[PDB]
Amino acid sequence: THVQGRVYNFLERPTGWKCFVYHFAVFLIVLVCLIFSVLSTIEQYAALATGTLFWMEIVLVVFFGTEYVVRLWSAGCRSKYVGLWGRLRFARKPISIIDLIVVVASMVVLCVGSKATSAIRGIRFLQILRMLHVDRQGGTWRLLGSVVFIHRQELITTLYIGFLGLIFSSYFVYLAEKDAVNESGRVEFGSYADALWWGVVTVTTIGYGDKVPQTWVGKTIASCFSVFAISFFALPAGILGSGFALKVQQKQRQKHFNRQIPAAASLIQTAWRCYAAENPDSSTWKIYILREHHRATIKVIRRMQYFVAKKKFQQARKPYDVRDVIEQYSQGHLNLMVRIKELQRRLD
Amino acid sequence: THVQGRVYNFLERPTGWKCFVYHFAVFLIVLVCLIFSVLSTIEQYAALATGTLFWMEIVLVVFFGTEYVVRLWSAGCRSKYVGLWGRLRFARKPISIIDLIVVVASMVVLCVGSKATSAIRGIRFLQILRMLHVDRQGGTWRLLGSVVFIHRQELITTLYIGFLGLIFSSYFVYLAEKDAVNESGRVEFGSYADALWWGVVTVTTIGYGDKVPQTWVGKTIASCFSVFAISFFALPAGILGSGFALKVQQKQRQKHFNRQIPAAASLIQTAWRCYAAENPDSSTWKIYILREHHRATIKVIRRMQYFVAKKKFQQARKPYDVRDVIEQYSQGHLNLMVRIKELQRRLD
Amino acid sequence: THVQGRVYNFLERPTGWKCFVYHFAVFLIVLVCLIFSVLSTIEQYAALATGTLFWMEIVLVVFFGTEYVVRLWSAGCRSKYVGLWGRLRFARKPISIIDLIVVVASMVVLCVGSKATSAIRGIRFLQILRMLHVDRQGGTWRLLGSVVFIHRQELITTLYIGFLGLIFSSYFVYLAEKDAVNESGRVEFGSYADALWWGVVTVTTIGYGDKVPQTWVGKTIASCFSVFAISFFALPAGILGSGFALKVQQKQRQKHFNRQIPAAASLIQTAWRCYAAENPDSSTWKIYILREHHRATIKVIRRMQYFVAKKKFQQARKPYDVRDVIEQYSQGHLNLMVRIKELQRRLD
Amino acid sequence: THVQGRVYNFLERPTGWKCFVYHFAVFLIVLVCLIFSVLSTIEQYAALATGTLFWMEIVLVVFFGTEYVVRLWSAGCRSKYVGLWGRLRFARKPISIIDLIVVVASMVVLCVGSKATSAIRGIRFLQILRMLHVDRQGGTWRLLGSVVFIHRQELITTLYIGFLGLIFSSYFVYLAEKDAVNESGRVEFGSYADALWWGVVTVTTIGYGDKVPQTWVGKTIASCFSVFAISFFALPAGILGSGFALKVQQKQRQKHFNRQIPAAASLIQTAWRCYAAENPDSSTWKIYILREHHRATIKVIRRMQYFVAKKKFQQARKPYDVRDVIEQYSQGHLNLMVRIKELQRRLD
Amino acid sequence: TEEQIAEFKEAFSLFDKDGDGTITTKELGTVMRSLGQNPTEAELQDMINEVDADGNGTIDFPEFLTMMARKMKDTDSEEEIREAFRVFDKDGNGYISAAELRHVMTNLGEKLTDEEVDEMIREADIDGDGQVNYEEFVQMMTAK
Amino acid sequence: TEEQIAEFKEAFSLFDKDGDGTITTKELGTVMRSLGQNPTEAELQDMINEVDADGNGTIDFPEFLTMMARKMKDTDSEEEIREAFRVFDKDGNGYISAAELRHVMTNLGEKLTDEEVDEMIREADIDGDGQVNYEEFVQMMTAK
Amino acid sequence: TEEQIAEFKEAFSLFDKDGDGTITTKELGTVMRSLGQNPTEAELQDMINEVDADGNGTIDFPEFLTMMARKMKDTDSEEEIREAFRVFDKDGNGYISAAELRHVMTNLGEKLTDEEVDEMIREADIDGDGQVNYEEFVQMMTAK
Amino acid sequence: TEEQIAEFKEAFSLFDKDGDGTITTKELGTVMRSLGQNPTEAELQDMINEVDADGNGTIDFPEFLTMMARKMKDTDSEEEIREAFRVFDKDGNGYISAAELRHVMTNLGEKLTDEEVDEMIREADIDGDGQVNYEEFVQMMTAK
Repeated sequence: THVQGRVYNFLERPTGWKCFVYHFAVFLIVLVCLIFSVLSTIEQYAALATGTLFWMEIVLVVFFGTEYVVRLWSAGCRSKYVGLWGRLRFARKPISIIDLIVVVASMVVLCVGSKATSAIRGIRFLQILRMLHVDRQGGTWRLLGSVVFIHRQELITTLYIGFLGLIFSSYFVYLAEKDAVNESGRVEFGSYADALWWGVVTVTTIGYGDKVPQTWVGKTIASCFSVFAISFFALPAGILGSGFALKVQQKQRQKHFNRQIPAAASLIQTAWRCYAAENPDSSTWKIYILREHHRATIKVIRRMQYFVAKKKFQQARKPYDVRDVIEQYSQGHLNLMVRIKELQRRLD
Repeated sequence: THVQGRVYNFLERPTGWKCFVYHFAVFLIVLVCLIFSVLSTIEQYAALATGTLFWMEIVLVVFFGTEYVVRLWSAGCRSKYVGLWGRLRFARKPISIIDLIVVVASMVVLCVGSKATSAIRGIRFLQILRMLHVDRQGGTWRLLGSVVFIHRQELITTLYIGFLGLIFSSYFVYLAEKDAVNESGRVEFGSYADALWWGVVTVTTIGYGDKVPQTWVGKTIASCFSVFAISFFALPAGILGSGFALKVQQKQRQKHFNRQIPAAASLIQTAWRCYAAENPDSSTWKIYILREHHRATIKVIRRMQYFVAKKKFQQARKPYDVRDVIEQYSQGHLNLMVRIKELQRRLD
Repeated sequence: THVQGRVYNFLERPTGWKCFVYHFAVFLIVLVCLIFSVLSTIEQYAALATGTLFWMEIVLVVFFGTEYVVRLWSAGCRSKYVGLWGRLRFARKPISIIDLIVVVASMVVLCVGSKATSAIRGIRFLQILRMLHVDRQGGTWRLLGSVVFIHRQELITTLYIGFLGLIFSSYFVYLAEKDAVNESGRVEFGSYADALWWGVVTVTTIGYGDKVPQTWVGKTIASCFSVFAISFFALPAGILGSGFALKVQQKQRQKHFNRQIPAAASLIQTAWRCYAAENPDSSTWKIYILREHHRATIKVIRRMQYFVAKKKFQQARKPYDVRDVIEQYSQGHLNLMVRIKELQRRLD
Repeated sequence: THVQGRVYNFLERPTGWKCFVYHFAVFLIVLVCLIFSVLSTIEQYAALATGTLFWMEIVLVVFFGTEYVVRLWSAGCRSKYVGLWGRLRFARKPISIIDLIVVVASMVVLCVGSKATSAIRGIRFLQILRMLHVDRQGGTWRLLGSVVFIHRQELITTLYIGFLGLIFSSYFVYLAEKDAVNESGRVEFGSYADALWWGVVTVTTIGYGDKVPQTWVGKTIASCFSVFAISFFALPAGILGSGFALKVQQKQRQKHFNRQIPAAASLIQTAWRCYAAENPDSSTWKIYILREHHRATIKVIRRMQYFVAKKKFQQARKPYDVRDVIEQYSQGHLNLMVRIKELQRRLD
Repeated sequence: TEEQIAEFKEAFSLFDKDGDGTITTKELGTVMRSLGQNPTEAELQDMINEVDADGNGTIDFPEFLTMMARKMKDTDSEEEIREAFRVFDKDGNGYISAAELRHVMTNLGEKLTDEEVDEMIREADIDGDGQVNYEEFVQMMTAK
Repeated sequence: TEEQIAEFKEAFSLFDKDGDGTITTKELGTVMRSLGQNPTEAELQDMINEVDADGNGTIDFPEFLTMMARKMKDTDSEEEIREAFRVFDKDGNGYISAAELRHVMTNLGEKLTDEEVDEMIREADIDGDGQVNYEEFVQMMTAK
Repeated sequence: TEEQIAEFKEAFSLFDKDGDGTITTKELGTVMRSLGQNPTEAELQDMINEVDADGNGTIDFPEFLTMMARKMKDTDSEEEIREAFRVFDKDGNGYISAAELRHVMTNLGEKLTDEEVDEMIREADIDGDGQVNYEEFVQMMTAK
Repeated sequence: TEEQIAEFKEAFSLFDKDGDGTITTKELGTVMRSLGQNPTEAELQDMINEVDADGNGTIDFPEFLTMMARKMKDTDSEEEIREAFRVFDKDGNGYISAAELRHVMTNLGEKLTDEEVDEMIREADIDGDGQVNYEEFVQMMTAK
């Protein structure tokens, strides 16, 4: 059981030079796969090629089917998925669907597609789908989704405006140039849709050069609109950039936390004790040493302390704040003035 | 009255899957509108098309006129616009003008433009103007305007410099290349205006490819100028990006505030009491238990407390600051040394 | 004298709609200037044009000479430049040189260049040089220079690397493609310099399209190098963007300061008193109420307090810091424990 | 010995106008080198050129060999590399390898390559390799590497996704357009690899214009994919930009530190004393004034204090934190309540 | 404004009670204690720091006249009070409940006299489902 | 819910002990001291600030019923406790050692009675190498 | 500089009053109290922290000579004082009013003796509408 | 390691002086005062917080053995001390003056006995212009 745990850890959250390198190695092998498969259309070597290629494809799909299943059974350490139904639920994860489809597709298409047009049109699909697994870690994907969800408003707005102005400037241009004829004899801006394409090609700094306005009015609008809205278009890149760099910075601060430990122990023991309360015969009474009314009030105080620890723990995870400082200082000061009245009074 | 309030809320500030989806749905319908209207120029189907299109346009404009008016009468919950004159003022809002014009334009042009060149040249204008409503929320627009207004200086400067350098480098280039002839027999850089266009096309990383310098002197200036000023040109994108991400971060901090509540209650009651003061016969005197001079001084102290609460409340909205900490700590320390002299003295 | 002060302020640091608008207006006038001057080459109207243009140019240069000199004499409020030599030094400013050259150039070239090739080749130079004054404020230019100077290191590095990689990838490409012939019959990559140009055109996302590699080896290097180093190339835009947004944020915090006032008053009076000390007969002795040794020690203590106020004032300008908090708190705590020993002892 | 130290400092970490200028000067000289070497292919001047060029190259390589060796022997001030073996290790540095190879390459190729194809194909390599030394400072390179290493995750992810989407959209396009024929008679999208190239050319806003889709389906995919993923592609520029600007800001805060001094002195003397402890006969016993058991316990307490100073010093380098504030305040408050019980008790 | 500044000097004399021309925290605390109020010292310091512009810690007579000059019926102060009403406003429509306002005014902050609240409630048109337009209150108490 | 609110008024009467309707820090401290607990004052203030929603500093009966209404067997509270278990979890697989849990429960935080821990350990299936699935505990103590 | 350091040792001996070579906060407070000044302890600590560079809390004689060496007529100190004048400068033209300066010097901060201000005002050319160029003061008091 | 842990239990018994197994701030302060040291209480708390890993505030014997196990002759501690030497290093070449080190060791921080410094100086090869390679000291005192 220990070995499966090590193996699953090795596959899922591996570190050290050999492990990452192992994956790198399998990436070199799939490279050789592509080299030979594309060399198969070169006739000087199509003899060697036809031998090593039909082989190679099956070698891959077999090996991958194996590593997959190895992974799935060794994945029993996670309590969610330990056990049979556990693996079934485990399969519920996305990347499970991913490698599942990759291997089964390769399976069916190399079992029947061997002896056939859409078969090869699918075999390229497979060479594509197989490389998906190279990252394999899932925690930070959430980070991305987070930042996006936070800034959804701006992005939405910017996109709206830019796309819009595209639309408009396109209209004016189309009306401006729908009469000119290219020097090569044709008319560039046939319909509004042409100009629209041209626009979007422009506004994003691509500049194909297939469609260019002729009359100074056109060049004018192009210039103004481009120079203006282009910056709006490139904003989400800048935004997200700064977003990540910021959030990263804060996380890098969060690394330091320790207060989580005792808060955790507390919260735990509180909640367990609370549950244990529901048994009037439990041992928690040994604290107090018949109890006609003390029961209910006890439940109260216990729940109270529980809530305290709960919230406080949530705080035991969040960075310190001028809030905390202000609060605790004011409090300590208060307690202090209290003690002053205590000794003033004592002197009374 | 309650139902209109719910309906207005549903239209203006809606949430949940059905509402946003409702709008999404109307967006799919206007899609079908465009599909059929553009299919109307395809002759295999122009028979079906001519039937569903003349219909569709009117279906839209009718439905929209309805939803608009529904909105406007149900919008009576906002006290500003409750009542007749209230709706009239309500109409004073921009988006009111927006949907007003859209629907009335469609109205007139489909009442008279049916049986006609500028009519269709307007019908495209309408297909454009109708999609404007897809966002519909106004709070954050202010955010945008804010950030711009804050950074107006930089943007202005950067734009100035880049545009300028464009001008100059254009001059030198024009003088450099106004003699060369393209290999296709023409002369690219006819006048300075040509080179200017070329410049602006370049400096913004479009690169159409219609106009390219020939002599190494030209290529030189192009290279230097481009590589240098281009970064300046793309700066406002980066700036605004970081601006939003920052301001967003701070707002995200502001979310937590609670001290606003009692400060509000105070400020309120202060101001009301102050107003109530102007009545010498009011009940506020019941506080004090004939009052020949206490009246004026009372007005003073009341106004004072009012100002306190006012400012303080404004603070009850702004994030904590090392300022607050320093101040309150120093104060508490001061009070403390006071109390020390109090007990030192008592021992005297 | 008061009017000149108002006028200088109006010209230099003006606000309100009329002033900025005034400048806007003169900008519309110079627009009409350009309109007529370029319409002068249109023969249908060259008659009207030849009348309003030769006039217009002189109208401008005359008006500008006037406003300039008006500015220079009214600029006497600034104590640096009040007086004759003051204006002479005042002239020492850059923008003084600027408008000086603009007006004198227009003067000489329209006095002699009227009745001539390089004259018009200069007249375009003038239309250019005249628009320089549209911003006119100098404080923030420093801001720009600051941020640059701060980040000089990074920029320098990034530029180095990108330019470098350009160089290298260019070499490999040149060797890759110096043999191919374009489909149009020519050879694109004649010499290494060609490829170099092509490179720099590429690496900055321009994409003219005049020079494109042919052999898959070339396309390969282009792809890799582009996709990689391009981001490095656009970094200074992003950097400076975030730089400004940050520095702006901090400044926006700094707005609040008030402690500067008393610190200023102190520092002032300290320094004056110190200077007044050097007179043994001065009135500062009236503080102390023959003084054989108290003189020197007094000078000491006075200088001391002076330094205190000086530094402290510099701080009276800088935002609060956890440093300040920590320090002053620790101190107050110390004083406190002192007072505790004071009352402990008193009880002794 | 003092002079070598000054010379090494002058070469390695020089400041003032002459030093940086000196290097600037040698950069002007290598410019003249390139001018004459490229003028050597101009026949009007090939006579003067052939005289000054064969000379110039050797002048350079000789001078550089000298400055190099001068540097290497004068570099004895650094204790690591003082002494013979020290210089040998010193050579172990990268830039040592750099200038080593540059000078030896020029040496061999101008000793044998004089009287020859790959010789000149190498001489360009040399003109390239010689300019590498223009920056020469190494501290901040670490900064770069740092920031990259911090953000490796995001960059990796973004790159993954963008490159990927490229792949996919390429597939769909290839299938879309592999049948069309350019108006010039050819078929642009011959194979999938063509479209792939086109893609990558597009997605990075280059826009060569050699390959452009024809069918509206193609233009569609191009538009959508471009406009969407392009922002992802340019993100690392933005990210790193903000990263540097941030880290720079914090460093700029760190400049102020002073507490390092006494903490250092302490940590030093602690550790030395600890080592000196291992000698029972050392003088550290003079502190205490036979010592059968006090020895071991002393070692304990000494090590303890050592660790304290060690950690604390590490802190003596890190910026202040709300952590520090909270801690020390709470402590002082605690000590205070202690002293309150002390005087409460005293009154008992 | 001479009757205004006559009244303001009259009121300043009620605080001064000598020939200083300045008002101390004590010099206001005794006046407030003569009304049976018992304010805190930091309450008085927060009160006094909103009046002076010299930083010295006392209120001179020009500070008194600048405070007494400037108007409550303001552009900003009306919007501040309107933003202050919105904390207790559900759905943000411009209406708050009557009993919610009575529960707030007699409990939160400075607790009001029930006779004060009975006047305050009946100052506005309260019926129509019990909702009240607080901008009617704001126009009333910004009528000055 | 009338028997529920009958029991909640019964329990509120055990804290009130007069006709106030509010519970003070003293009014809870005497109850806790009658059990032999000796809590701190700031402990009581942290306890009381988690119940009220009026900010006044005492617990009214509706605050008591809102506290007593809302459920421990929650969506969030289960995940909070599950995140709390993971501090003491090596390798994060969902298993902690038995003696590690006994060392933690009797030493860290509030130290448990050994009889409490002897019940707590035997509440879950402990064998199988000594590892225990703490989500079994969470389902147990979130069964409510 | 031997007469300079002779005078500086003479002045150091007036603070030392024993053979320590260091100056304590007490050792300066007694000197200041012998002049009838009554400084605070934190005032003395702020005074002393501007002189030492060893952090020990006393002023050695080399710290005394480094303080007494370095010059008030400086590049930076002139600009600091010039920036300090600009707080009281309306319109920033380089001129402040005479009575504004008398109101500031006798009220704000350390309040000046009226004879001191009567000398200070007449140190500069004051007429010409009552405005004074404070850079004339700065050149005067930076003449050293 | 049994003689090592025998010596560590022997040394732990010198601090324990009863059968607790924990070391208190008092329990260390009396030991330090028996040597004539007079440490502060916060000094003892800073001393003790560097040893425990349980947060309870006393040093158990396994905490004692973890402290006594881990080595001064370390990868990091050598670099920390080397970075600590560089504050007093002008030009950063790897050499400090002899009299600068004597002035620092006898004045700054904990002031050294002159006999201690006379041993410390002569521990390294000091001649050659008076400069000393402090990495020679670090290799010496990291020889353990």
